[PDB]
Amino acid sequence: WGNLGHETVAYIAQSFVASSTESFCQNILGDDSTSYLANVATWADTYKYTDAGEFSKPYHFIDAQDNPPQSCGVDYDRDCGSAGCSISAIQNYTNILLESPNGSEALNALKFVVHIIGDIHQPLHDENLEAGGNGIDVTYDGETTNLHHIWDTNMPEEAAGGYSLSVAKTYADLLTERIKTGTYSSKKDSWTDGIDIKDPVSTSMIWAADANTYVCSTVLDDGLAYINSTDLSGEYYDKSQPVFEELIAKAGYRLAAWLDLIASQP
Ligand SMILES: *[C@@H]1O[C@H](CO)[C@@H](O)[C@H](O)[C@H]1NC(C)=O
Ligand SMILES: [Zn+2]
Ligand SMILES: [Zn+2]
Ligand SMILES: [Zn+2]
Repeated sequence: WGNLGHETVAYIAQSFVASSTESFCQNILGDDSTSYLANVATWADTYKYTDAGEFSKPYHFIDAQDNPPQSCGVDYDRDCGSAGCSISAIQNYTNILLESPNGSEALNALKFVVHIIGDIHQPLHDENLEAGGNGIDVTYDGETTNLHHIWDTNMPEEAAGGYSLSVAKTYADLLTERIKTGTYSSKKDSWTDGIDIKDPVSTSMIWAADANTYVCSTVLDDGLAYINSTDLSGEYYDKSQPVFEELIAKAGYRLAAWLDLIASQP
């Protein structure tokens, strides 16, 4: 996701964590604001463009070697790769926070976890096709961009009505209410099924697999002919909105559950 997506995921999670989890995080981050997670939720996207953080670029995705829209699926060993991936990063950074939450590596670990749980839920961060769709040029609202970009940024920013922290907060609030009492409030009871703080690979793969099914059902189900030739800010946006909204909600909720586990220090 772009910044708005990551901040919305972070604010959602802030709404569901226990108060000891909040303190646990605020202490690591040195931030006692009511935006403590949101404020660090984009950091990994900065860090990967620095010389020192270049090595972390692959941690944003798992390039699923599947065949969408006909066939979707993710496999850790097949798809992660030689330089690591979202899944291996969640394992490594989760275990740092389980082993040394007060150590020097915990600050970046937590920043990573907040960001990457977000990324795992962007379906094109779980998809190899044309560099996760970065190679698929498309027209969005009369302007040229790419398919990955409109999922990261154009479409969420349109649905949220902007891109500022306060817009992310308002968006998070809307989605959090969907989880509590609205359209997600039944389904959400099963969004943490299979979660296991002692198996970060398996837990994060479930989330990645889940998000990846939407490559076939939604991202690409019209076919590349349509996608390459149609302005995607029309009916494509309308079809995609419920899906990216639910995924951002799942990301927030799952992030909170995972942070509550880490803070509980098993
Ligand atoms: C769509 O465009 C992508 C490149 O951006 C290309 O690889 C693909 O072959 C195109 N497919 C069709 C059906 O136009
Ligand atoms: Zn992202
Ligand atoms: Zn992206
Ligand atoms: Zn990212």
